[PDB]
Amino acid sequence: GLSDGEWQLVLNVWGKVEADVAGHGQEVLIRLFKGHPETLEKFDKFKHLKSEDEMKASEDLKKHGNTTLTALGGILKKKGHHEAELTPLAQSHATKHKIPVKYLEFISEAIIQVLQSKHPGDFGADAQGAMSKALELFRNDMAAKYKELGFQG
Ligand code: HEM
Repeated sequence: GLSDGEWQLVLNVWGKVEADVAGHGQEVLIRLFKGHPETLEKFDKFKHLKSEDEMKASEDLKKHGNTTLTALGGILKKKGHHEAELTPLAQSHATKHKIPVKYLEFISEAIIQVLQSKHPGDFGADAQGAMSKALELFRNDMAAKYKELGFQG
């Protein structure tokens, strides 16, 4: 929904995530949890984390971080042709995890925050702008799958 150009800035920055997915994945969930604490309530498994040093030590938070950026990297690589990889995610988060679309915006922002903190040198005006559109698209598609499953928020 981006230009080929934009898809290439997105894949280019995504390669840096791929050189360390668990580490980017843990900072994302931590950024998300310190930023919108209400998001931590959706995670039965992590509700016990009382502070960042506890979040930081959690081996399962870290694996979950891996799992989450791994699924987001398989969607991104599809450059927009992702219905098949999206669907499953829209189903689980929609019916089993009960995740509002609002929270998707929160994790989109955590994800940008983390690239900006980790790769300033390579996360310039252009890469920022392509990555935002790509997350915005992922969100709008997730929003629409929801709507069609008869969900909404
Ligand atoms: C970047 C967008 C996201 C992606 C790619 C993603 C991906 C995943 C994946 C791959 C799993 C494991 C399998 C499954 O249930 O489908 C999962 C589980 C889960 N997701 Fe996400 N997710 C995203 C955003 C969110 C957000 C924003 C929340 C809550 C605010 C959330 C809450 C959960 C929960 C509570 C689980 C179950 C974890 C467990 O206790 O084992 N997800 N997600």
